[PDB]
Amino acid sequence: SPCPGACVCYNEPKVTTSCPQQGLQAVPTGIPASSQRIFLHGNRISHVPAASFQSCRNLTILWLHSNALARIDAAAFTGLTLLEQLDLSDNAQLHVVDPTTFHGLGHLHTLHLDRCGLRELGPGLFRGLAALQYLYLQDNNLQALPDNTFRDLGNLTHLFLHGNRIPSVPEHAFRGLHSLDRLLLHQNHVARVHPHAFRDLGRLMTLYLFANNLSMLPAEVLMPLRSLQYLRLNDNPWVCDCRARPLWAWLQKFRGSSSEVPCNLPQRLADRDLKRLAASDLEGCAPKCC
Ligand SMILES: *[C@@H]1O[C@H](CO)[C@@H](O)[C@H](O)[C@H]1NC(C)=O
Ligand SMILES: *[C@@H]1O[C@H](CO)[C@@H](O)[C@H](O)[C@H]1NC(C)=O
Ligand SMILES: *[C@@H]1O[C@H](CO)[C@@H](O)[C@H](O)[C@H]1NC(C)=O
Ligand SMILES: [Cl-]
Repeated sequence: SPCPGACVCYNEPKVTTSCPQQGLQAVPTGIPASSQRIFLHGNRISHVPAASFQSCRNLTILWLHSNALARIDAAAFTGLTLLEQLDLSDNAQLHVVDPTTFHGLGHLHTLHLDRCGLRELGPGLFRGLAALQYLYLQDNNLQALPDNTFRDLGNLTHLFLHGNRIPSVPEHAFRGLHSLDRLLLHQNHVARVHPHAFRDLGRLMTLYLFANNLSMLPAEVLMPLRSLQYLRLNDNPWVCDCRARPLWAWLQKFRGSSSEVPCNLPQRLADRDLKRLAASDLEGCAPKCC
């Protein structure tokens, strides 16, 4: 078992093939089949062809971040049934992941897809990832959150979606995420949230929605959040008239930690906080009650 190229090969704590920041233009040939950790980060790999690591049956960790990934083959990860961590982040020119790329990775615990320029989450992309706990999708180019996108992710605790261009939250965007603990949707273009979009998020404790385009929010959308303890809503154009009364009422009973809910309109209440207003301030109009 010769160590490929200028890689560093060692056995403890796990059999590791480390070849970082060597300017590699492709996955090196001859990676030992006993590899449990493969570090190919910081190079210049542009493609990941099919069965690139099929001999590493015991592969549990694979890092490909900070490369030049422009295309990943659909069968790139064939035979990696024991893969627990996959890192593809900091490849801002990836743009699109084939929807079959992650199939069969039933032991995957964490998946780093942040800063990959992702344009869309095609159907079936996260199918079958029943073990996944951490999913990093922030700092991409996402323009929609299709329904059932995380339907099989019953063990997901952390979903990072901030830093995209998501325009709204449909009803089934977060179906199945029963174990979800942290959900980060800030720094997007979220303008509306379906009243039942957070139906399965009864175990959620942190919800970040600041820096969006929310002008109102029906109190129904927060009602399923029985476990919530941190809520961010600042940097949104809140309308503080009759339409904000339900959100106002829910916030009066919230025992957790919440950010400012700054009023954008009317100018009389400019940058006042909704939770600190009186009910008499929320009368008249400036749909719904109007
Ligand atoms: C994976 O590990 C098992 C037991 O640790 C070993 O028998 C097997 O040969 C390994 N697979 C390789 C080296 O491809
Ligand atoms: C999901 O989590 C539960 C409890 O943490 C665990 O028993 C189960 O095996 C996990 N799912 C998978 C596919 O490992
Ligand atoms: C917010 O939504 C309004 C429509 O209600 C639209 O005119 C405006 O351009 C949006 N702003 C951003 C930053 O998305
Ligand atoms: Cl590690």
